[PDB]
Amino acid sequence: SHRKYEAPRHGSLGFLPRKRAAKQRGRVKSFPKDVKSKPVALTAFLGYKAGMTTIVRDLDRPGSKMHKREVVEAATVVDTPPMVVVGVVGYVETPRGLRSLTTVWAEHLSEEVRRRFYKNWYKSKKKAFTKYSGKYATDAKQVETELARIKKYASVVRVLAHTQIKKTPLSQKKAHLAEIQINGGSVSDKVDWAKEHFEKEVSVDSVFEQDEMIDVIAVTKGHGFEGVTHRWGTKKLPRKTHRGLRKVACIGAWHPANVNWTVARAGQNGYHHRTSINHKVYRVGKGTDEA
Amino acid sequence: SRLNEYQVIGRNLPTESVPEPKLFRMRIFAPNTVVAKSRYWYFLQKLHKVKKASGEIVSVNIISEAKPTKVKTFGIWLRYESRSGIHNMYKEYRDVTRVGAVETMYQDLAARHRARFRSIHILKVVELEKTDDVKRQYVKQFLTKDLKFPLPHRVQKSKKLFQATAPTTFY
Amino acid sequence: SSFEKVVVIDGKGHLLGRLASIVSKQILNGQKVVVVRCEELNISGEFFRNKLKYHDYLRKATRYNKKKGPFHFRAPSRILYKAIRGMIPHKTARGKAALERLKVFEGVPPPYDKKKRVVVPQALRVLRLKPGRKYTTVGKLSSAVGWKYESVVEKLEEKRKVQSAEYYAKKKALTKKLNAAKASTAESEAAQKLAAFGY
Amino acid sequence: MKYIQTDQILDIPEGVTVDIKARVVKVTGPRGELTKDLKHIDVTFNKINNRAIKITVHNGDRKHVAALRTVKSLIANLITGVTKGYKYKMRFVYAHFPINVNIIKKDGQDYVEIRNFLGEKRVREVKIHEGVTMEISSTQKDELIVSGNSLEAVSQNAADIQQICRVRNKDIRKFLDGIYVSERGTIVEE
Amino acid sequence: SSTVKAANWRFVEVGRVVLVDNKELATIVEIIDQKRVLIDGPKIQRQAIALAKIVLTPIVLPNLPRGSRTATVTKKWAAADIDAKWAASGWAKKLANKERRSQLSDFERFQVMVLKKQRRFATKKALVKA
Amino acid sequence: AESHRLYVKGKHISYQRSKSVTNPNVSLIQIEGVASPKDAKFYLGKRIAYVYRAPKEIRGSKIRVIWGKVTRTHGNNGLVRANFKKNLPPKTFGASVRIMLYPSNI
RNA sequence: CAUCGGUUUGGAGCGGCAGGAUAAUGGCGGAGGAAUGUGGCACGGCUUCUGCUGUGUGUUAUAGCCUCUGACGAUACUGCCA
RNA sequence: CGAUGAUUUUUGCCCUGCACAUUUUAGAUGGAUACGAAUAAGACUUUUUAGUCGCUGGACCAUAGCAGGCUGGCAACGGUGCGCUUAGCGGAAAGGCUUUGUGCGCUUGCCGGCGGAUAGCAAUGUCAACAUGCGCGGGGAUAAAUCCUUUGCAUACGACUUAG
Repeated sequence: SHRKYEAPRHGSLGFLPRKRAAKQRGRVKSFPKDVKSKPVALTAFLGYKAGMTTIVRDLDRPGSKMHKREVVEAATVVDTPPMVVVGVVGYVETPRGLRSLTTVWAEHLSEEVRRRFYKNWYKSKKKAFTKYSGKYATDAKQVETELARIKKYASVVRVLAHTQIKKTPLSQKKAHLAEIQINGGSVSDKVDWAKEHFEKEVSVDSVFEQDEMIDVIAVTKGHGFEGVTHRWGTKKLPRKTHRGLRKVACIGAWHPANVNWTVARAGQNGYHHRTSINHKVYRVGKGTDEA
Repeated sequence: SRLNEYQVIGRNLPTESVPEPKLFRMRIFAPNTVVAKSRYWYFLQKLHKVKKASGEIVSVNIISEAKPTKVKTFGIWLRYESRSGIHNMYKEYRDVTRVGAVETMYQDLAARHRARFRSIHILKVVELEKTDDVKRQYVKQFLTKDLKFPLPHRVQKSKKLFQATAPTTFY
Repeated sequence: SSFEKVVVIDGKGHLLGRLASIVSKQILNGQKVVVVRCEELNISGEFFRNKLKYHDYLRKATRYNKKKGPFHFRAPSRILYKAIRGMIPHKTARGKAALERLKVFEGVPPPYDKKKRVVVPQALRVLRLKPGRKYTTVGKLSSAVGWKYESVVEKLEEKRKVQSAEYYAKKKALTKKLNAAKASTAESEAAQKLAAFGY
Repeated sequence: MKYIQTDQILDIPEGVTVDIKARVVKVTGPRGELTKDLKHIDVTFNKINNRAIKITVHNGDRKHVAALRTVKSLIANLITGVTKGYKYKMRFVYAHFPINVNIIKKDGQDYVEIRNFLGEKRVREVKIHEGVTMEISSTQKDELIVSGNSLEAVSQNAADIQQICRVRNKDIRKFLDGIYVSERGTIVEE
Repeated sequence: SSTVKAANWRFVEVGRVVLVDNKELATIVEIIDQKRVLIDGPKIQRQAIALAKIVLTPIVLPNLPRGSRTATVTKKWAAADIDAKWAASGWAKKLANKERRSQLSDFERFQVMVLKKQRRFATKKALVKA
Repeated sequence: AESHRLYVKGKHISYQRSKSVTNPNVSLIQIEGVASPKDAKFYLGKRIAYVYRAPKEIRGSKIRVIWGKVTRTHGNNGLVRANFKKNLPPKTFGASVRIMLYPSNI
């Protein structure tokens, strides 16, 4: 028999499985499409969500009841110390997708980024990137050979940059290291820009402008194991139900003789990878600004 | 089938009343002489008060083609049974032998009308001597003067499964 | 006919099912087969009809768990592989070993770009289809059903064709001088004797 | 019936040089050159002389034979498009709101812009195919001239202009407004 | 000019020479149907055959009347000397070479190998300087 | 001198079988270069050797042979039926055999 | 491996004989006739008439065909060979 | 599936030149012998008229030597293998394709001399590539992870983010 009355689903099937994110750092699934005409610039940045605050703003929207009127809005603060460029990766387009052909590193890597490659830094000899550091023996011909390979073969050039986490109030000492795609210019232009930026800092003022619309990639707040009532927002059962009421009453018909993937079940809630689009940049503030 | 044209001659069994019964002849297109005599009785009983028991087969002879190596146009008058009723058609065929035009006809009625050998009666097979005697356009187009035509897109059958060179269809 | 170590089939201009059946019988009999240029295969019938057939294929999936269902691969090589696997007892160890003998690719990747590619006349579209019949290219169907790498494959294919054209120009230049040299050594005692033997 | 042979006789005027290779027709005449690909039809061409070409189908059934006179007509259209031209004359039809048609050029591509069709605020843009010339008449009011060599492109542009002005949700027997092809002829009078 | 590329087909007509069984020569004396012809020749029985069983050759027996009988076919075949024209083509030469190769023995194959070695020596010597 | 082969290459194709039941006593052999029953009738009565390797040494050799002979042709495509002293194991479906040139009648 | 005996599957198997319309055809000779009319002839459009070609005429000419037939001579097909 | 960092002061590890021996083979037993495209079309020449080629790979290359030995001469200054060695190209899974000079061989292009027997009238009559192990030689480098305590951006427990 059909449902007596119609009702939409509880939850979206496009966000399955509702599992924990593989990493705490949200990875950029898709980078903006490359436009050769545009100047060479970065497409992403890493910051730290500090907290939320309130602003007051003069609304500019003709035809609205709040035109030329003040509106109180919630704002979010992302602490963004400049990122340090340490590497460059070339990607060759293949009939099976993009394939990383070559990775070139800067001569010197800071301690906070070399800690990224260690699980027990205090017990180690800190041998990471020492032979590679010697690969710069006053001529570094291997480095320019690999960069020539990247120029000749790569179709997508990305930069390896890490946050300066010591400038944040966080107690973590490991830096966060990520690939940020370089858009604009030819592959040679991208490689030259990446090489000239080795061991250098890049500020948000060069990447994001004021009034820009940007997307946020992050892993959401975790809640642990969660019942169907709060995980999916299903209707609570009546008060007089035996064995509890925070359940889904019917988890399927007799046939198919299986539980469908579309039925709400208890499980892990939150700590999911989310991409949220169209967030407006109200301010790009400077650390050197005391106001 | 692989047919032959037979002369079958039969008559009613002689009786004290009728001591010299009339002799009846037919031309039968049958694969062999066993079907030839069987088909002969099948048509006398459609036309005369006689049976295989009350009759007698007098002669069964093959009628060979007079000119097996001359191209002729045969007009065939038929009577076949369809899924709904009984119809008469007249069709024309080009071949060298009289049997071969009948063999083509049986293949043609099977292909175009789903008519089986049991459902077909051949009323008459006639040689069209004059070009004016030909009525069907699908055989007159081969009676035009200085007829020439190529055979485009020749397909060659291979002995090996794999061929190391690119195929071609010239001819 | 001859037991070859590896047979490399240029898949251009071949019909999917007939090539699939021939290749299935080949690999079941212990022959190693590599099919290249699977995006150039052909299927009889118009493009829309085959697209509808593939959409009928896509509609079939396991109801209770879409992850357990049939896996609808969009790549042309995988379409050829599905056709071939349908003609192999793939749930036995013998069929598993037979399918281990098969490779299918889009384009002509290394090292097969410098090897000899053969055709199968029993499955060639130009030799099998009636000249007026409509047909579909597996690459276009794959693009229509979700395959993403058609442009990459065509770019790499034109690069490989440039390389092979240079190779063939060199080979034709070399062969031309050899034919001239053998003509100089013709009408000699060895040449005259060889002709009387059929060589 | 698999007709044994079917023939058509293409006639070439004096100033036109047809040139066919592997079923690719390349017609060159005083007004320029046009090309048509006919690889989807199995026909053979034989040059009777400089002014007559035979188009032949061997052993063709009803549809394959039907595909022959269409080939002849298409090549004849190519011939007459490079020697006499093609011109479609459209008239603007409106009851209350005049249709304002302009020939604009945006982003380096020509467009036909239609405004105030039935008083709608929507602006209609029709892309102009390469080789096709659109013109606002001086001799006639509310008339647009679509000229070119390729009859296919000229007629397709005229059809696009006619189709983009379709009346919706109204009795079209009463609301006869639109842009319709009034005349189909050649650029060169005959 | 027009410069129209025309087909180089072989036509089925009276006098067209054909190969039957890949061994004998014959000529088409009359066209029966689209798929069938009547063939005759000095060394082959006058018969009605399918065009799929025969292969058209680039040789045509000129001025042969339609429906010509065996005597006239033989007379005109001898007059035009079809056999010498056939033997002078590379097709017949390849067929004869294949037959001759098939009629070789092991000793003859060894001799062919030795002679091929000698001719290869001479050819490489000529090639290094040319 | 590069080639020392005195046998014809063959392949073990299958057992004699209907759709559902197999007869291991008869093996079907594909001979290289044979595509017609006329060609395959040359090899009738010739000896067949299946040569394989085994873990244990037998008189210093790790190579063992199963002997057989061609008995009749199979089908229309030049396959032959072979009778071996010990039936060829099913694991050899697709393996190569040796069609020896004796008992000669040339 | 050879030979034997029994069963059996074959060969591009070979030869001999018989029958049929004592095959029908075909080749040869004779008689007659016609057209999808060869040559020729008469009008033509493109060719220094460059398998030129079309339309008419009529009956083997610078091709031939069809029907009837007279004496031969084969083969096909089906049987048999102790 | 890819790229990248570091890879045990242990008698352990990596690379490489040999040599010996082992387990395995979905199954070497001369060579996987490379344009592309069309097919009612291709490729040559004269000319764009026409002629010729294909009508299958029964092809081409390689193939003679105790499973290929030991020796000699002649003719050419070639061919081929191995070894260093020069340069270029190849990123789709490039891991291969050409190339420079040079040394050692062999050369069946031709002519010779010596040797093979007995495995007995057949018995696969044992000759291949991959890998591992072990003895040397030549170089080369000198780590991490987990438990534990801590953390709460996490969390039923594992796991996770941290710090030591």
